[PDB]
Amino acid sequence: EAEAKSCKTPPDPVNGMVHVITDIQVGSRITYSCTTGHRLIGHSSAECILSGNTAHWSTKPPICQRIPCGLPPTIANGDFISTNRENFHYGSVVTYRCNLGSRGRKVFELVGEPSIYCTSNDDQVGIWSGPAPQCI
Repeated sequence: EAEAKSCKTPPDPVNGMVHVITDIQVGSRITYSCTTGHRLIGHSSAECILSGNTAHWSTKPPICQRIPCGLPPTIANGDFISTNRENFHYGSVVTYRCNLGSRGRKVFELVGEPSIYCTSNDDQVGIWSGPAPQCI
């Protein structure tokens, strides 16, 4: 080189990997992304600007907030188990079931998708897969 000044290589932050496409120095542009299943904080798009002393990205180190998911759609009569209990965040899987008096008994049975898990399909909110399970 000779003179251009680089806005410092963007260090892979909270899970979100940076995409150093063109370069990193002045004029150069890249793109950040919190992989799959993660909300990107700040701005993915960035351009290496320069005030005078040192080159810096017009944006700022993008973060990555974990997509929070609430409780899974509880089916009538059907119970709830698995890892999930209260500390719901994302990905957590839950196994459905159905009443049985108190210790197993021919009284309603789970049918279809006996298990689900946290996911995303509308930003935050933390929408699961679907309340398909049903007692019969």
